Amino acid sequence: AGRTGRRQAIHDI
Amino acid sequence: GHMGNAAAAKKGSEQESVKEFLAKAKEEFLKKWESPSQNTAQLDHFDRIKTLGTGSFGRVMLVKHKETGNHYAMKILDKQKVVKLKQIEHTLNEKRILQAVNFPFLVKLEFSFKDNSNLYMVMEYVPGGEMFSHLRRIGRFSEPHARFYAAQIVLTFEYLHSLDLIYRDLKPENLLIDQQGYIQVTDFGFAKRVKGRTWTLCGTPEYLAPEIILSKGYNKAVDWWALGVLIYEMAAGYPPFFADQPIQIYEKIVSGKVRFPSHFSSDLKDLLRNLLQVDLTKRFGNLKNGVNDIKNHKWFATTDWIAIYQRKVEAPFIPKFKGPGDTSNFDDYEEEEIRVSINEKCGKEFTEF
Ligand SMILES: O=S(=O)(c1cccc2cnccc12)N1CCCNCC1
Repeated sequence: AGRTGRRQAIHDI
Repeated sequence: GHMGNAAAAKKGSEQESVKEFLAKAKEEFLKKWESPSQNTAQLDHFDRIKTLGTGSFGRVMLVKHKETGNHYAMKILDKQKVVKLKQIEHTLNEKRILQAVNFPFLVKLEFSFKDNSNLYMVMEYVPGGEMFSHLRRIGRFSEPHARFYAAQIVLTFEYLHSLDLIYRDLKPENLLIDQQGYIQVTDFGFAKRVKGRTWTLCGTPEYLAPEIILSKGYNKAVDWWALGVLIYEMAAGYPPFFADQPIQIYEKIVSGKVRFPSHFSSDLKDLLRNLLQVDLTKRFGNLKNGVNDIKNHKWFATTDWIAIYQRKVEAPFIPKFKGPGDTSNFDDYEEEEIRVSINEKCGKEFTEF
């Protein structure tokens, strides 16, 4: 199982 | 050897011609990098039509230029959100890099400007939608279909890395399909000019190289890791390190263990094991032979690199286009009116924009 929708970038950790 | 005399000489000459192309491309880039453009339009020049996609600092909207009637994609960033998220440097990177690069698979910036509340970047409208949508709809791409897109990314990274630019956010959400079925890379929000190492923890969890997660100083090889993730996801329909929460994703990435669908060819698995390589002394794209380890891999044996660059290869998929300004290939998003304050916000932080 995992993320199937659009994935947002991360700015830290 | 693997190549006969004729093939070896042709390949060698081809690789020397790449060096000649890249040297000229660097000269052109540096001229624009040292004398950037700014304030080439204003907000009331455009009619806002529809939101095409969203991000943390704002949105991208289809706009129509009032004077010419041409359509564009306008990225809007709220200055207050950019300062709070410590993205000032990254946003200045994005605009400066986009105005200076030139490559057939990189989206073209047409105008940029700012007001009291927002920053704006106006780009060519690419009507075919995100690769992400098409991939989720179909399930997976066949290997030749995935290879056609992968080849364009390989060439784009060869170009960018020659300019000391790292991209740092490869994923299907950031790859648009143009009217000819070719890729346009968008979203330069994490792109950076880096001569050697850089240290910022940024990117998208599923696509992060282990050295980013481990807080190491890292280099352009993070983009080649991300290419491995992209090729895997295009060919499988899901990425290689797949979990509901970022912490769980990170644990799988640093373990290095990758499992492959039974339908992956052995050539593909070999390429992916060499891109998704935790040991930087062994990762393709990071070795003495550079990008040629990728371009000359068996999985790319049928790829005519020049024909891809010239856009002369028949695309596997041509998006339906109902006319200028059609948005049918994009998903719907909640719309919010663009508010412009009477007072300038964050003026000193965005002087160079
Ligand atoms: O498709 S976008 O709206 C888009 C961005 C930049 C240029 C574009 C050009 N044409 C269409 C859509 C465009 N986009 C924004 C949301 C974040 N992921 C990247 C895609």
